[PDB]
Amino acid sequence: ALPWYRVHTVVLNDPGRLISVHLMHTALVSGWAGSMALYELAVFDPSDPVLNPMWRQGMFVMPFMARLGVTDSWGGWSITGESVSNPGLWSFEGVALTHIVLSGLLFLASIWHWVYWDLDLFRDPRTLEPALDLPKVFGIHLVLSSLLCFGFGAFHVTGLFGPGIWISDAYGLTGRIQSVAPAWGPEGFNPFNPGGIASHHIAAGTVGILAGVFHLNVRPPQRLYRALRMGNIETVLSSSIAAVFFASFVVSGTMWYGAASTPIELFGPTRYQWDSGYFQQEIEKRVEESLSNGLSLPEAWSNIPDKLAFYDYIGNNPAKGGLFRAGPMNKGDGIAEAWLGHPVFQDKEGHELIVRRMPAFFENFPIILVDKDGIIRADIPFRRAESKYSIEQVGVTCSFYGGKLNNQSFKDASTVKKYARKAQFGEVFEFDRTILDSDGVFRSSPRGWFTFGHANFALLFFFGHLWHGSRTLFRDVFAGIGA
Amino acid sequence: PLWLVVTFGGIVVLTVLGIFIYGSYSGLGSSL
Amino acid sequence: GWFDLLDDWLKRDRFVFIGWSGILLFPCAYLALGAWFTGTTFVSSWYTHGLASSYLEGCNFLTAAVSSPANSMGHSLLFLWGPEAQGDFTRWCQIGGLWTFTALHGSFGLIGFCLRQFEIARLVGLRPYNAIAFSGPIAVFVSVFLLYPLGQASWFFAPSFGVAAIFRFLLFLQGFHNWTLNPFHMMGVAGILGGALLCAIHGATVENTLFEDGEASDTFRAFQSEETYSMVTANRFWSQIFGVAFANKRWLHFFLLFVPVTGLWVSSIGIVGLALNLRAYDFVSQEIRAAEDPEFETFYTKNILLNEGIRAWMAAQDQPHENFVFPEEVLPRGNAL
Amino acid sequence: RYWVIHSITIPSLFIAGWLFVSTGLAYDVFGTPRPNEYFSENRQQVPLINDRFNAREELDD
Amino acid sequence: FRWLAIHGLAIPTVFFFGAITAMQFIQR
Amino acid sequence: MEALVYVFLLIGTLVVIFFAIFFRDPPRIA
Amino acid sequence: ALKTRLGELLRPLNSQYGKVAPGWGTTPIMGIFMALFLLFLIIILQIYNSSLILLDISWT
Amino acid sequence: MVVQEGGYLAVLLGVLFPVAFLIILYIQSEARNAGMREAA
Amino acid sequence: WFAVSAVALVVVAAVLVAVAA
Amino acid sequence: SGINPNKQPVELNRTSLFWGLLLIFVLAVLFSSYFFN
Amino acid sequence: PSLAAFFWSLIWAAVLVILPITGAIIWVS
Ligand code: CLA
Ligand code: CLA
Ligand code: CLA
Ligand code: CLA
Ligand SMILES: CCCCCCCCCCCCCCCC(=O)OC[C@H](COP(=O)(O)OC[C@@H](O)CO)OC(=O)CCCCCCCCCCCCCCC
Ligand SMILES: CC1=C(/C=C/C(C)=C/C=C/C(C)=C/C=C/C=C(C)/C=C/C=C(C)/C=C/C2=C(C)CCCC2(C)C)C(C)(C)CCC1
Ligand SMILES: CC1=C(/C=C/C(C)=C/C=C/C(C)=C/C=C/C=C(C)/C=C/C=C(C)/C=C/C2=C(C)CCCC2(C)C)C(C)(C)CCC1
Ligand SMILES: [Fe+3]
Repeated sequence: ALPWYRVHTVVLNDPGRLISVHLMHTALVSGWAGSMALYELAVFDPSDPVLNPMWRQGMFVMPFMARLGVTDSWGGWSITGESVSNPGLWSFEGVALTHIVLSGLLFLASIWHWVYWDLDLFRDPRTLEPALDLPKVFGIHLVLSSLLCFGFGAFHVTGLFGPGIWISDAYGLTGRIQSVAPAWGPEGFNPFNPGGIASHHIAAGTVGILAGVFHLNVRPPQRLYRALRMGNIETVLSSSIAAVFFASFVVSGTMWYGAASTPIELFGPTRYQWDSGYFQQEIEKRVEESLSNGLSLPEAWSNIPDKLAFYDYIGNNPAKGGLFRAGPMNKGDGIAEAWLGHPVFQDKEGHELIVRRMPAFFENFPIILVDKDGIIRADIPFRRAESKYSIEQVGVTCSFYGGKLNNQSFKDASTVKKYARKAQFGEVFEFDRTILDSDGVFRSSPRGWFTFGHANFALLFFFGHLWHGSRTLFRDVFAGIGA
Repeated sequence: PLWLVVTFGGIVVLTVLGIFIYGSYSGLGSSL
Repeated sequence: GWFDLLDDWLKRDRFVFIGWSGILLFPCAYLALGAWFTGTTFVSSWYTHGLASSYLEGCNFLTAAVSSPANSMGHSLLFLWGPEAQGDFTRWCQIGGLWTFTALHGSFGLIGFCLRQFEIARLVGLRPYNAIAFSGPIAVFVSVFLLYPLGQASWFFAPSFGVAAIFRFLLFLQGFHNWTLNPFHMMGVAGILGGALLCAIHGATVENTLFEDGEASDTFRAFQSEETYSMVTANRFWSQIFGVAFANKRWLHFFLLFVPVTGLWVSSIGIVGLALNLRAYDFVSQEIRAAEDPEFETFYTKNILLNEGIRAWMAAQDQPHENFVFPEEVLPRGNAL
Repeated sequence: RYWVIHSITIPSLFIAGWLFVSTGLAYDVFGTPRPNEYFSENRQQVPLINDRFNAREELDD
Repeated sequence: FRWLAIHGLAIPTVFFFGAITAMQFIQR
Repeated sequence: MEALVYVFLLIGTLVVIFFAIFFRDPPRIA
Repeated sequence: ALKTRLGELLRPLNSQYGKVAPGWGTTPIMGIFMALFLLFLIIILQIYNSSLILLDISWT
Repeated sequence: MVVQEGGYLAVLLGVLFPVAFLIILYIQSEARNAGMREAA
Repeated sequence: WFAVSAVALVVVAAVLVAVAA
Repeated sequence: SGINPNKQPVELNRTSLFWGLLLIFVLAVLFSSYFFN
Repeated sequence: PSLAAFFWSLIWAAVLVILPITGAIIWVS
């Protein structure tokens, strides 16, 4: 009899029940989509798109609904900050419920195809045996897929007949759903250029369609048919698995490094932005530009939005979490209440001291205040005796510019040391850690979880590909050998 | 003779290795 | 036919089998191995890590290596004709092109070797279990030498091809990731130690349940379809000693295939995790308890302290490009030491 | 019989490697620092490469 | 392929052996 | 009281072992 | 087996089972497209990896 | 000790759902086995 | 509007009922 | 529809039962400590 | 320049992939 693993092989030579089983799987997946959407909607807080956006709240399917147009809720709110009164059918709730209904229909259909398995369509006229013409089937499915691809690229993305794609500025401050014109030049192959998306699908779609035609008319070469065992469906399984883990590695990559299809307002910022001080450099540039305009320093920093300052905080760095630290990021530091403003540190000579920022590698980091030439001017000593850089000895002051603590100065060693630790974490913010009983430890973003899940799934599917390919090519000997 | 060849070759190899070991005590990498 | 003649020639029974797979395998294998020797003998790591790295500089086999590229190179493929070296072989070696060379050629080499296992298996007419079992080691190489640095800042934090360098990678992952605490790694350890256990115990059992098929004390010479050892006696022995014994030879040999291979795969899952700094670093319950209660101590917290030490001190020397400056007053340490 | 050509080539290659090191050609080829070339009179620190696309001009200095 | 492989491994091995010995005598 | 769960799992494993030893189906010679 | 209207309509789409083209058929063309595909993937990889500079691969 | 409550569920559900699975299979397996051994 | 979606569902349903017999 | 010929019985010997129980319970031990955190 | 380096890489690769190919063909007849 069958061992427990091999149970599912009872569907290999039964096209009808294979279809039924696939219907069941599909029903389960769509059902999961709907349910997940409902749960997220049930736990989501739309009251602050700036300091409590979706990626701070652990939303995993929300940014995907947002990415393609669904940004409104029946509750009358939006994740862009706007206020709608009637989103129509395609709100978040609408997407969820439609997915549920779809799940139900696929469920019933699965039942039917399980019951009535012996359809004449699956029989071969010459042998009365179950048979599927996999090449021609591939032709049809490729035509469907390519047509849908072309359609999605030419109408949904371009806005010719669709909502468009989530587009934002280079610093994720003005994100919204917008129509995207296709970029046909080489710049379309820029992973951060939205236009590319459109063009891609269009182009790919078209080529696919052409291929479809070919695969619909020309029979496979006998030598390729023999080599790839095109009479066995498990070869289709092998190839499909290969394609799938390829795609998985790709989306993991684009998610981690960033792309035009993984906006930071939907999935959170990247670790490399903290690595290069992306947002930090931007804020300094804007402030200096404001100084060139005649404005003062606190007037310059006051013009800086809380959002931009929030991006320059290591608590939103996806490479600071833990595998078993469950929940949203708000479960760690809390729910972001205010930007305190930019702390400037100075010694008694007037040197502008900068607190050495914590790298993503370090769970903890010594507090060191360094000048413009990277020279140690202050720190917080482990051993107190024989130390020569303590803030109590060097005499350092901290003055906030912009934010809630604007134009406040601190000269006492206690408060300066305080804001120094906090400063090693980047910009400083206010936090509500009572609502969710935060445990005071950093958690990853949806970006991190996605990248993790899909990278590992890709690896495992590399194995799956090897195994099924093996079973395909070695079908004749997979029960043993002879003499 | 095969055995004489193996012996001579082995002695040669051990001599080169010995030179390397000596090299750990002299010149670069000797802490001197 | 042309292709048929090619196939006939490639699949000829030589002292060293070639095949199509050989077309991929032999060049890349050769270049990877050769690059390792070339690097460990001549090339330095002065402009990447600030370290002497070759025999030419005075390294021995233990301290010599082909080190990772400079952190500033990022995840650059570092082609010899790349925009970084611009054809200059010397500057290429100084940047760390030999590492990417060795890594990529080694990867395609592994692909070629697995394809070799598949090909020989199919030609001879065997089941392709050798290749699968080998999917194991591949997972290790891909996750540790490719995925982990790709998740990090640059190739710089990938393992350097060398003994003491690998040791450094180890202690690094301990101090920074608490890698020993990761359950996937624990499964890996289970896989390896279990594998060695199975190897030893199977070898010993077969060797000590042998049938007397000769008169000499040298039982090796006395060796057919008949089993050379008594499966029943073995079964009896381990049943009375350990409580449980094998009874099915096929299941046995599959089992000692399965254990180590699985070990490798699991640990690979772990390493991907670490590529994203998604660590199994802490137990929040004990950290909170210890934060509120200064009398509460476990071996876990002790190891956390150990990690902190590792990180400081080595942080300054292991990442020179960061220009980390830790005054001797901020370095964590205990009394006296 | 086959020891002749080997007695003419194996020592030749051995000496060739020896010369590859003794002449110091290896240093020039692989850019490996000589025992007196780690620190110059101008630089007292480790000469790390900081520019990815300008590593040539940086290594020249 | 026998010649190509055997020499492919052996020739550089001897080259390198000479080199490393020479290194044994390099003084500071 | 996670200690209860840990004790439960350990007792479970040990029980599984006990029955694996003293309640195995006997090997039978061909 | 059961004959249905949809099944009868879709019947010719599954009737050419096993039908192959003699020899290598269109294999060389397929190989050409495969080589081109490899070239493409390598190109976009190098663009993303900044080994091929044309177009800045930053947030635009 | 402040632990994650969901753990409880996870563990138990995890542990008990395959366990049941196994038991189901085993017993029916044996049933069939018996039948076949009986009519032989 | 709801027109396209409703019409689409009615069309699909019509196909279903038609090929059902 | 007609009786399906692709139906097959499923087997699970006592050794596999014990190996399964052992696998599940041991996995539980490990990850339990990580799930509680 | 990087594109030219890519094309040249394709050139050298083509040369040293024709070398083994043709090598195999000549020993084939
Ligand atoms: C693309 C998807 C896909 C599909 C359709 C199949 C299909 C199949 N696989 Mg397969 N496989 C895949 C991916 C896939 N595999 C991958 C990625 C791997 C690598 C891990 C494998 C490794 C693999 C092995 C090693 C074996 C199969 C076998 C089989 C056959 C029987 C499977 C069965 O009854 O399971 C039975 C499973 C159970 C009774 C329950 C076990 C469930 C485990 C413990 C966890 C499941 C995850 C959870 C329930 C849901 C999460 C889903 C996840 C994808 C997110 C069947 C043809 C078997 C075979 O060849 O039979 C002839 C076999 O021995 N597969
Ligand atoms: C195939 C890829 C693809 C994907 C993923 C999307 C995704 C999306 N599109 Mg889109 N689109 C595509 C291709 C695609 N499109 C193409 C090719 C075109 C060509 C013209 C368009 C044109 C288009 C327009 C014009 C619009 C969208 C919109 C949307 C969004 C809402 C639609 C939705 O969630 O449907 C999910 C649908 C399902 C899961 C199917 C469920 C089926 C059930 C049966 C529905 C019935 C529900 C009913 C109440 C109950 C019936 C009971 C039963 C007994 C009969 C969503 C982000 C809308 C949008 O963004 O608005 C803001 C919008 O206005 N698209
Ligand atoms: C793989 C896809 C995927 C990804 C990337 C995410 C990502 C996320 N989910 Mg989600 N989820 C998914 C699938 C996914 N989900 C599915 C399929 C379900 C249905 C069950 C859910 C149900 C769900 C809920 C109900 C919630 C989330 C939440 C979250 C967020 C935080 C989750 C967290 O802390 O991780 C925790 C992760 C772990 C602890 C990792 C588990 C350990 C690994 C897998 C090893 C296990 C192996 C081991 C052998 C098995 C157990 C042993 C057993 C025998 C005892 C995050 C954005 C939360 C959220 O959005 O906040 C509001 C939340 O409350 N998810
Ligand atoms: C890594 C090891 C590995 C191994 C052992 C196998 C083994 C197998 N694969 Mg396979 N595969 C792999 C990786 C692997 N695959 C990867 C990474 C992919 C991409 C997703 C695929 C995609 C794939 C498909 C689509 C199919 C197989 C199939 C098969 C089976 C038939 C043999 C075959 O076609 O090999 C193929 C192996 C190769 C072509 C080797 C790759 C050599 C490349 C071209 C080198 C070129 C690199 C370039 C010059 C330099 C890049 C530069 C860059 C760094 C910038 C066999 C079981 C077939 C099968 O199972 O059918 C029954 C099948 O249809 N595979
Ligand atoms: C005084 C003497 C004391 C002896 C020491 C006690 C030994 C206890 C051994 C228990 C073995 C249980 C086997 C169950 C599973 C079982 O019953 O398998 C039975 C199985 C019999 O195999 P067969 O050859 O009969 O299988 C044929 C087919 O059924 C295969 O499908 O034995 C093996 O597979 C050999 C491997 C056993 C080695 C397993 C070691 C596991 C060690 C325990 C790890 C967890 C410990 C956790 C502690 C908290
Ligand atoms: C029939 C019908 C209907 C209904 C439908 C429905 C109601 C559906 C639902 C559906 C659903 C509602 C679905 C769901 C799904 C879900 C899923 C698919 C999930 C999964 C998950 C998993 C599998 C995992 C798990 C776990 C965890 C993670 C933890 C613990 C452990 C375990 C493993 C358990 C209507 C009236 C409409 C119409 C038609 C008819
Ligand atoms: C990189 C590169 C390349 C490559 C090159 C090559 C390929 C090289 C090779 C090299 C080689 C190929 C080398 C070799 C070496 C070897 C050695 C170095 C050896 C050593 C040995 C020893 C040390 C011994 C040991 C022992 C044994 C074996 C056992 C017993 C004991 C004793 C100890 C005696 C080319 C140009 C293509 C391109 C560019 C880049
Ligand atoms: Fe054996």
